[PDB]
Amino acid sequence: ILENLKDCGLF
Amino acid sequence: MCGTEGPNFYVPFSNKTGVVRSPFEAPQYYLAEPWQFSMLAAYMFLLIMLGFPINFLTLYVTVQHKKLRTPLNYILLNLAVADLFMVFGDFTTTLYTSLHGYFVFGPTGCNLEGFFATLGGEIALWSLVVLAIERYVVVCKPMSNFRFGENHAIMGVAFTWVMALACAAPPLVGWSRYIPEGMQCSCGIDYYTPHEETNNESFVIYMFVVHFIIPLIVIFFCYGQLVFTVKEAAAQQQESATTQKAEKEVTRMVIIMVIAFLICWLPYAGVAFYIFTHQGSCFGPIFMTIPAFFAKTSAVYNPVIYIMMNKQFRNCMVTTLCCGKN
Ligand SMILES: *[C@@H]1O[C@H](CO)[C@@H](O[C@@H]2O[C@H](CO)[C@@H](O[C@@H]3O[C@H](CO)[C@@H](O)[C@H](O[C@H]4O[C@H](CO)[C@@H](O)[C@H](O)[C@@H]4O)[C@@H]3O)[C@H](O)[C@H]2NC(C)=O)[C@H](O)[C@H]1NC(C)=O
Ligand SMILES: CCCCCCCCO[C@@H]1O[C@H](CO)[C@@H](O)[C@H](O)[C@H]1O
Ligand SMILES: *C(=O)CCCCCCCCCCCCCCC
Repeated sequence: ILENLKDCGLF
Repeated sequence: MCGTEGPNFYVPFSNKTGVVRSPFEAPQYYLAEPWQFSMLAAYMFLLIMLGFPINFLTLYVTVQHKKLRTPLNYILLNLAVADLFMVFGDFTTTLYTSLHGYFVFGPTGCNLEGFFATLGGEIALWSLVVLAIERYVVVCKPMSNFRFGENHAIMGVAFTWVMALACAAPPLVGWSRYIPEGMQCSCGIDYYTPHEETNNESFVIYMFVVHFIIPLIVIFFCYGQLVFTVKEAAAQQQESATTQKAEKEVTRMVIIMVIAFLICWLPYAGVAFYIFTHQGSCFGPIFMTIPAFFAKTSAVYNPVIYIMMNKQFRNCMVTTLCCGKN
């Protein structure tokens, strides 16, 4: 998920 | 009987002494000492001084960094513009009128200043909702084979404007009204007065449900699912320390986002509710000023949580503030 988490500015 | 009333207002003070004046006409220094009007102005000063740089910098830095203009950031930008409306249409106007001790722009100045002040914080509110929906959609993959892109990001933005007009526009037309509130230096929706001519009561319910409960539910569900999806993934992933870190920061962040939303709309909710079910009772000008103190400061803490604490935004900001290098 880290890829989508990065996109969302969450991680 | 707790206050004195007029064609366009309600002053939270008794006229039994004959001292009460139109908030559109003369100073309110019987509602509160003048230094308290200064303090209110001092507070408005703080929020502009902090609210403007940090929100404007957001727009500016987006202009300078290509990696920032992406569909998922569109709503974050919308939050910044929303905050700016709050800063100019609300905070400065209030700085100005507070220094007169009354709302010097009159009934039409009240409508305008009230409309923009309301439009701003409502766009900001629904922005926080839309953001959550998107993050839910993108991270939780609830739809199969669906990829979020430019055309969805536009609608999300547009949807917050339709929602915000669905809130701010009606009092201009006779469903509720805008009137000076609190110390009567600033105008807002009349949720506290049972003014039957404008149907204030059916509006405060519709406000409470559509513009509070819906947002609260959506934001809890969406972020709830996320802290689920991410905790699930880490438990199935434990050989990855990075996936472990991620699930830890995303949770902390969701706690901050959720607490922050409450600190902003709960006082306005708790007070609107209490007045509705407390109707015989008397509510002072400063007390009505409190839930407003809370909702307005969001124009500062929201972009700190949602922008400065966002890794990508913060970096570009440190680059830009640091004169291009670092
Ligand atoms: C808070 O309470 C005060 C006191 O009740 C109230 O202020 C009063 O308002 C009336 C206006 O409605 C003022 O009446 C005027 O007084 C002066 C005399 O000094 C005259 O200019 C006026 O005379 C005209 O009107 C009269 C009838 O309306 C006629 O008799 C006359 O022939 C003229 O047509 C008028 O009498 C009054 O002076 C003030 N009093 C004070 C102390 O300010 C105020 O309106 C209340 N606050 C709110 C928000 O309503
Ligand atoms: C930062 C912007 C400050 C703008 C000007 C504020 C001016 C307040 O102005 C004062 O209001 C009084 C009533 O309260 C009047 O009696 C005074 O005559 C008037 O000078
Ligand atoms: C490019 O490298 C410029 C770098 C240094 C910027 C230093 C800025 C310090 C700002 C301190 C706070 C100033 C405003 C205080 C207002 C009350």
